[PDB]
Amino acid sequence: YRKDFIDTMTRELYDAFLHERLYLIYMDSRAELKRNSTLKKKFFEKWQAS
Amino acid sequence: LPTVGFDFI
Amino acid sequence: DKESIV
Amino acid sequence: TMDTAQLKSQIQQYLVESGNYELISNELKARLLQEGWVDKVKDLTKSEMNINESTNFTQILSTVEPKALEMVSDSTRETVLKQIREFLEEIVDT
Amino acid sequence: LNSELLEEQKQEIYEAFSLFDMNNDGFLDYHELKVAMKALGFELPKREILDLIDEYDSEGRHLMKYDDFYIVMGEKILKRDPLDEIKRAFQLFDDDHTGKISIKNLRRVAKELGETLTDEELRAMIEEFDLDGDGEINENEFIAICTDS
Ligand SMILES: [Ca+2]
Ligand SMILES: [Ca+2]
Repeated sequence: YRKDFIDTMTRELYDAFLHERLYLIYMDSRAELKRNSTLKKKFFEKWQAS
Repeated sequence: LPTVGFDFI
Repeated sequence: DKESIV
Repeated sequence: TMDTAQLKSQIQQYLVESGNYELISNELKARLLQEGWVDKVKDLTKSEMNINESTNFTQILSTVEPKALEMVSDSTRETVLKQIREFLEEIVDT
Repeated sequence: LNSELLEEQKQEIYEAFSLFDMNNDGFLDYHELKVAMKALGFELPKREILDLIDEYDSEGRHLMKYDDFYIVMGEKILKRDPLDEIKRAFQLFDDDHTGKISIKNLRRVAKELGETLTDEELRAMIEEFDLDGDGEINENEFIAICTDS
């Protein structure tokens, strides 16, 4: 059934597009945390030692 | 061109 | 099965 | 003749070569930005990376996607699904 | 370059790269490279990134190896504006955006870093540099702490 094949592929393709969006946002946010953790840790320790 | 995040296959 | 694309 | 793996590999090669990969990807990220989806997902992802970042991953994404799937506006989801199906209808034979 | 960078900064580079080296093969493609640099506080235009990859891309793979990443980021970290980092840090402490670092803020940061510190020790950290006597640290006071050298 061509329509069953197309509907399934449409659903799997949609999942992929969305998973990719999530993947990139996940990568983006993850960079933000490391950068934020690095800054806070640096300046906290600097503070705790002043 | 498609990123690894694209899990179609 | 037997499906054909382009 | 053609098995599922071949068919899907062929569907994706054509999706990218036809340029429809970028058109759909772009349309989607534009619709998702319009409805503030990214920011909620950013907070969700950032909130879920917490309480404890356990830095070997990604078990967590499996939990975030479901609500994120539901969190997509019906307008965006239906619109994008319509584009995808349109591309497939043009490419599948018989 | 080895002497110029602090032990803290060398680790910062190593961790940024490792976090996004998904294959664990010592290489980053464009996407992985973009966020790895963002992890070090560098947001570069797409064109500028392609130039960086291409400048060191011997193979034609369009990948960056760690040893080039280390040199490249190392130079950039030495060019960091000291005051901008401090102000950015302040905003991270002041997540509630009250314009001042409360004890709640400092305690929240202390928990994230897994610091074992008594409330009194935290209260003291504020008292020692609280110039207004408002029990909280504003931006200028925060800078004063970090600029002492
Ligand atoms: Ca890699
Ligand atoms: Ca004060």
